[PDB]
Amino acid sequence: MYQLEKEPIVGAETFYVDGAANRETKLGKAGYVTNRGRQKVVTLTDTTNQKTELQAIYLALQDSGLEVNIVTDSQYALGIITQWIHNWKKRGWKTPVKNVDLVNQIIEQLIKKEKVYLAWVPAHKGIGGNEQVDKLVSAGIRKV
Ligand SMILES: N[C@@H](Cc1ccc(O)c(-c2c(O)c(O)c3c(c2O)C(=O)c2c(cc(O)c(C(=O)O)c2C(=O)O)C3=O)c1)C(=O)O
Ligand SMILES: [Mn+2]
Ligand SMILES: [Mn+2]
Ligand SMILES: [Zn+2]
Ligand SMILES: [Zn+2]
Repeated sequence: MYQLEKEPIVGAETFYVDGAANRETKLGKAGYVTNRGRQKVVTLTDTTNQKTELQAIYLALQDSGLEVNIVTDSQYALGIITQWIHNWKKRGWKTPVKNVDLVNQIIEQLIKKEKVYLAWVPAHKGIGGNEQVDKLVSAGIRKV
């Protein structure tokens, strides 16, 4: 009964989200930079790569208005969220055993929104949005 936008909401502020974790220490960071000049980065413990990407999306929804554009490089986070929206109650749908709690608070947050655009872009270089948030969350977590 909720449906993500097929194209970016024109006018809405865009959040370039990212996360990174290190597998030896389970330390990591999640955060965002936006096209209206606001950024946030938080440090986490006992986390994974997949967890930190979801965490980034969560702060995006946390800190944005009713219409938000979110660009992620995590096809996992996009898929697991999108699969939850689409299988909106099925007597034939088992729920994922991974990150169940995190994916559930995101859903809660996103049900509150009026319009969300969520899109995947591959990790890439340049001086664009995904590139700034990459190195912000990669700081002290991985070499890039
Ligand atoms: N582009 C710069 C920095 C750089 C270098 C080298 C790099 O590898 C990256 C780099 C990132 O900065 C990322 O943020 C991510 C990835 C990166 O590779 C992923 O690869 C990835 C990610 C999320 C996922 O969800 C999946 C998934 O869901 O399957 C995968 C995936 O690999 O499958 C993800 O977020 C970034 C350079 O060229 O040095
Ligand atoms: Mn990423
Ligand atoms: Mn990245
Ligand atoms: Zn509106
Ligand atoms: Zn870019």
